[PDB]
Amino acid sequence: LEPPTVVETLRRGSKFIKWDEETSSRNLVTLRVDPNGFFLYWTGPNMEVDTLDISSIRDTRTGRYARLPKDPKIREVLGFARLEEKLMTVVSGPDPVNTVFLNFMAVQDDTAKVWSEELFKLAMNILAQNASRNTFLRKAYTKLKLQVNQDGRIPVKNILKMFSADKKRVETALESCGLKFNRSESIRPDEFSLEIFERFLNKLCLRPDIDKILLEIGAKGKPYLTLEQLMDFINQKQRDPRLNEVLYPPLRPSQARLLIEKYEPNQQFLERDQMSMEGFSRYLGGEENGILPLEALDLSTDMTQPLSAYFINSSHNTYLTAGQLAGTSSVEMYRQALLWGCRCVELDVWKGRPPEEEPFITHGFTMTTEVPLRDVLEAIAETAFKTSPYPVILSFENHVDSAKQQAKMAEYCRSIFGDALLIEPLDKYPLAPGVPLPSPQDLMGRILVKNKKRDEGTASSEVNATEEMSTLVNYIEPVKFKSFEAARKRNKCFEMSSFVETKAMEQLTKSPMEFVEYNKQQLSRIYPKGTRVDSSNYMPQLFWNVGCQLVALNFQTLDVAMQLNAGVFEYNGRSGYLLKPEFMRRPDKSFDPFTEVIVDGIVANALRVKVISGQFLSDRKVGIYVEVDMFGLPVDTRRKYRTRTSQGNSFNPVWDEEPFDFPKVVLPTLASLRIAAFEEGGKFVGHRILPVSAIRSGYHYVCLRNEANQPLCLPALLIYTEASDYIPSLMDQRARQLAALIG
Amino acid sequence: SELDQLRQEAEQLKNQIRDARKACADATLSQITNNIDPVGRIQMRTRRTLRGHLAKIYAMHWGTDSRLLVSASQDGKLIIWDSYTTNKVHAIPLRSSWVMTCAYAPSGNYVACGGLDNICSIYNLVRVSRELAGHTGYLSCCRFLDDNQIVTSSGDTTCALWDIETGQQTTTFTGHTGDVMSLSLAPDTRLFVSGACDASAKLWDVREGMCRQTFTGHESDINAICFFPNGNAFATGSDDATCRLFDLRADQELMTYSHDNIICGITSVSFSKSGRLLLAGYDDFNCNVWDALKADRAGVLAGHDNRVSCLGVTDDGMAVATGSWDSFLKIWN
Amino acid sequence: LDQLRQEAEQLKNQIRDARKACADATLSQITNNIDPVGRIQMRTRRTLRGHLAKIYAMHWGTDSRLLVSASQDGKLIIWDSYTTNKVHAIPLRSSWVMTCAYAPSGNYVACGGLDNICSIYNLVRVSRELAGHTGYLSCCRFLDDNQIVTSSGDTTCALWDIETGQQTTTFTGHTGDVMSLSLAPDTRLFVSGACDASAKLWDVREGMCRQTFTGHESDINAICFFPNGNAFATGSDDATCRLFDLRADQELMTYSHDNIICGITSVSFSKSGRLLLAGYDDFNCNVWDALKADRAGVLAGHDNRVSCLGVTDDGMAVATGSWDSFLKIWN
Amino acid sequence: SIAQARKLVEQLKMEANIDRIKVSKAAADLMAYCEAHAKEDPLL
Amino acid sequence: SIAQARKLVEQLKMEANIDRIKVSKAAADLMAYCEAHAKEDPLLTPVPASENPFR
Ligand SMILES: [Ca+2]
Repeated sequence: LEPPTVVETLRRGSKFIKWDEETSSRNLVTLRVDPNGFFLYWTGPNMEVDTLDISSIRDTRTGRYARLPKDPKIREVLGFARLEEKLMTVVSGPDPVNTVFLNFMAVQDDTAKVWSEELFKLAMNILAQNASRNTFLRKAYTKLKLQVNQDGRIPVKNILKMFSADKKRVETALESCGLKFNRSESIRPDEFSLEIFERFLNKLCLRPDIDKILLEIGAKGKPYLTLEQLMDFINQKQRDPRLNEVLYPPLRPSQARLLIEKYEPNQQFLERDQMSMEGFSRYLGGEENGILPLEALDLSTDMTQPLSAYFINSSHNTYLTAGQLAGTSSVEMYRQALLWGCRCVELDVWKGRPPEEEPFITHGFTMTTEVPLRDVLEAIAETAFKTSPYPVILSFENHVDSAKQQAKMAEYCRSIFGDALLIEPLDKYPLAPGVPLPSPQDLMGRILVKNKKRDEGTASSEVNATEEMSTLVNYIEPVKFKSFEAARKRNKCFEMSSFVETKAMEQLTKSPMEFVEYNKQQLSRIYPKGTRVDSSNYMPQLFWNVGCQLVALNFQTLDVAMQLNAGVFEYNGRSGYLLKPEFMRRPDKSFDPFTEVIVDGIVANALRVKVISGQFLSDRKVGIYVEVDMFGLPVDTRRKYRTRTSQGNSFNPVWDEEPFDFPKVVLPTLASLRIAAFEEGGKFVGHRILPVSAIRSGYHYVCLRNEANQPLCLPALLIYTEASDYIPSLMDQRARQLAALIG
Repeated sequence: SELDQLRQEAEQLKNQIRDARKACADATLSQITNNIDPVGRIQMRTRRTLRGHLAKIYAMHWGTDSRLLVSASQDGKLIIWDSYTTNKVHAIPLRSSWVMTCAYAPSGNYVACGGLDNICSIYNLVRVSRELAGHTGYLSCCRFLDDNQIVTSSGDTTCALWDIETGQQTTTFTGHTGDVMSLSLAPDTRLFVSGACDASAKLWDVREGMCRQTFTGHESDINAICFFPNGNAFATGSDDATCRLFDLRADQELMTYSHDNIICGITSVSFSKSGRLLLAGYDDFNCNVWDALKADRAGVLAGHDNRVSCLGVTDDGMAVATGSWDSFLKIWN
Repeated sequence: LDQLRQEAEQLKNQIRDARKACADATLSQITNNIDPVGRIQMRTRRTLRGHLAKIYAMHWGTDSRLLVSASQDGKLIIWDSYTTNKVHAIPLRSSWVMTCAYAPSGNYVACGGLDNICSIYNLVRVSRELAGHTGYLSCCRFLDDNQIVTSSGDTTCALWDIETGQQTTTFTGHTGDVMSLSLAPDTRLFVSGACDASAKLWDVREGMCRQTFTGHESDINAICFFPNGNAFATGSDDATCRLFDLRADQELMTYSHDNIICGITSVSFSKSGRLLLAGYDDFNCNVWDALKADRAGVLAGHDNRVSCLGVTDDGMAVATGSWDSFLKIWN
Repeated sequence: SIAQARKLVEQLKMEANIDRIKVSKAAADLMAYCEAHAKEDPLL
Repeated sequence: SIAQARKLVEQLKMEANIDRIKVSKAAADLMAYCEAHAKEDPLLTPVPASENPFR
């Protein structure tokens, strides 16, 4: 892992042409990136500086992949062979559906490849998304400092618009630090420094919830804390007791001296090894006081287990942007799904027209829009291994019956993908009964094809396999499901099966202990039923308990089931491959997925979460509550929790109420906590998905992401977690347990 | 083998002192006064609520005219109030927000200040008149002797008397071991007391410039100390929830105003005009009137949300004003 | 390899101490006997309208009557500054123009921009087409009817021959984008500013850099000349005009002020040398006194960034042109 | 740190030779001060 | 990188051996020019409005 650095060609700047298609406008701007790697600023057409938040950039594409102009005036202006090698488009947006294109054509040769590559290296960083509270507070300062007006000054409408909750406290806290505070006035950017910003933040809101923390440790009458009073705060409250005390040792005083030297402004206490009350409030948002460690966010997993022993990100009918019945199929969602972390996309191929043989992709008999197969395979070959080099599984849904097009699409996938396709089995794993599947380490950067070899909607009435298209399918070969006692006797691990949700929920409740044993050798895949015409999402945590790898979900709609799916796959390097817990990939160690007691072999845990307070949660005076859900096994699922609604008393509300008690979690390495802050009235503000097997214990800052797992700038929460080890009619008995997990 | 003689000569004189103290120990104040009447139910009321600050309040001081009061906030903005008609007659901004003290002149013209920036910024009644530098620690408390003298109490284990016109340390008071936290002047304006952190208040004379009576007894800090109105006694509020009462002529401890159900430290003590009620403010958001002659509670003044950090009676006993860490200041009568 | 840098450092230290020993007085101190000018009020008289997009440069005719205004919409209008009559409307085959010039005689007009070539017209048709720049064109100035000097963004200047289209002398020696250049009134040796915060002084005969000048911290967007050919004022992007000397090799005065934070675009001296004019990004133009370093007036009539500013040859009028497709002639 | 023990016992020896007023008379002076001043307290 | 490393030490050497008259003399000439040519400078002095070409 590496911190975000900005090279000296992006800070000095370069000249570009910001052209546009709808407005047919054009300008010669100079793009710069501030040295923290936070924003992308350029002087607009009327000297007011525009910005683009660099944590919202989905993709930067250059060369032949960039968008070309579609208006002959702009083509005559720009110069329209190798002049399209100087194009660059940067896309951005909240969700995969609604993106906004920014088009930049360079005026100098070679300043587009570097300018696109060094923006995609900055927009896909881990330490810029899991940044601490201090970094997200220095980001809102740079957003105010860089957005100067026509004169070169930080305006005063901006500092009243950023902290737009109330208006008396903002103008009073501006007047109380020696600045200008009217409605139409301006502040010079050399008299508005970082310290004059934080001394305005401290006068903005009052913080008694840190006064209680300082009272609990003993800051009675002296205006400082000693060395031992901070070391025996860290090693007593901010230490998670689940770790082994030999390889994760507690704090020596020499490291607390380094912390005191880093976080404290006053020079009196800096030489007597003491820490003030501002040097502690700067410690609670430090880079070492994080809610999750930096080993639960990078690629640190045993990546050599077989391919049937991993949860895999997956999607179902990816091409749509709306409901299944009256939508509009697009090729851009194949880019915005495979860049977002997906690893299994569906192709609903169909038979071409007697004008000419070209296979197109649409939902059958539904009057949608039709996109062609070659452009979709171009998009999949473009954005495959740009985020994570782990193998995509192309799940074809074949419907062509003419033998000409079946040979056309067998050469499309061999000319577009090239060497990234898997046409022949490996040297170590032949296609025999009794061998395990190859690991994702051994299939690095390959593309696997899923098609037939020699209430479900249009997925049942398929078209039988030919000798030309079925030369590709070797390792992931779909068959028809007979029985688990029939699939167990075959002992062929290179097959799979694809259950619809209503047929998967009839062996989920019936016989799950054979189901877990079936998902230890072969794969599975669940797509939602065809009656969900509004593209709703079933819960993936229903079928992640029984072991199913390719749980496929609708990507265009962002409900709770999609927020959990997009938040649980952020960990492990955003690679889309999460390892199973050990009792769901061992051959002998079986367990019941519906058990109510702890299991011998799995260490249980216990979790207590208390919501202290949170800051900057809204842009109008309205109350805030917080839901603390929990997903996992159906005995660990408890979504009933909710705090009381505050009154909007300040910038930060404080909640004074009892903790939430999760006293027993049976399988901790599979469960995940969901802290979501709402307004009073059903409005959404932010959320975060935290794994329970790697969460920390103490007084921490939770930085709330938005509805599609992008980091919000200002809002956050402060919570107190205490995580410790545990100290000691069947189709209705198994269908009343899942009543919380279904919905 | 020469330092053992000096250490034994040190401790044997402590023994000679502690024998002379119990030579004078005859009775206690409760055993003497045990036929006197009680005081009763002292039920008070919030007269005014002086809103207007934006951060915590660390100190305050009453004017000698019993009408106006200064109240040093933590945003770096002193405000001089008019306690009868609530109007803010002054509002002085500073150069450093971390302010731990303030003062007021006996004349009514010079308001001092201080804080974490080692200096004491004497103002004029507005602009900076002086910047008294020379300390190497934070400035805990500072009091006015006259219009020409000021006496500070800083966190480098030293008190100091200053000169307001030249700006030099006239006499220096040294001999503590821990950080000096509070200070109060006697009514004859010729001797003060210095309650440092190491459970020990001392008695300094301002003219000879050296200590003459050193008390011990606590087990914690001393966050407040304030004189009886005869210049013969005081009360040292502490961190282990024990207000005491010492005597100057006897050099002994008389009472200990402890209690069950209270474990929170003191942040401000003060007597009344009569010397009957020992008003003391606690770090658990509540003030408790201690009857000084019987060591029992008599009235409850609990209206603040966060801790009460400063309290002060006036010089005719008509009012008592508390200021807490929640940016509000109430006057109780 | 490092010994070359050591002898270069000692050689420039012989420039440093000779600059220090030559700095014996200060023009901020010598001018204290001089009485100030105070208030100077200029007013808009002719508002030349007719463009469609943003104006990027302008240049005055030698008889102080006609002026050419190069706009972003591919147009070089040649106005009449007395009656406001559009004498020509020259359409160029490229949209992005950056510079335009005029002739000492009054019959040729050059242009140029992002197409890396300097189109020379005739007063209409392109007469010559001057190719040979590897980057884009920034500013061009005629010497006579047969010669031009151009400044490109590929870190060089060039001296062309119009009748043959051949680069005579190629001034290299910069390491940044040459944003502007200005010519001596006798046309013997010129100056050039870059994006290195370093002005240089070139000559048209030997093709060599005789003097170098430092001082800024950003790009240099404008250079003019003192009207006797002995000083120049490099207006930059950190809101600091300066004044230099061709003889002492030292900076003399600096024109800095708070409430002026925005970078500046185009400077110009006066006919005598007592005044100075600059154009700022805050849409204004502040007349500076060239000796006492105080403002003397504000030319505020524009609604966008003042992109070009030019003073006549008889010293009578100034003309400004901003990004709101308007020109204003002050008097 | 040799003269510090002399500087300590100097102030101890100055603390030793003072006057010893008895606690009963001191507390009686306290009660006589309070009973003569309990007429001008508006709180009581 | 090496031929340039000789070109720079040539360029500084040809710059260092020049005549450098004092800033007092330079500012004296620069100050003497302005009021000597300020009689014929129509920016400082106002314009006779009949002879003004723009009014
Ligand atoms: Ca389908």
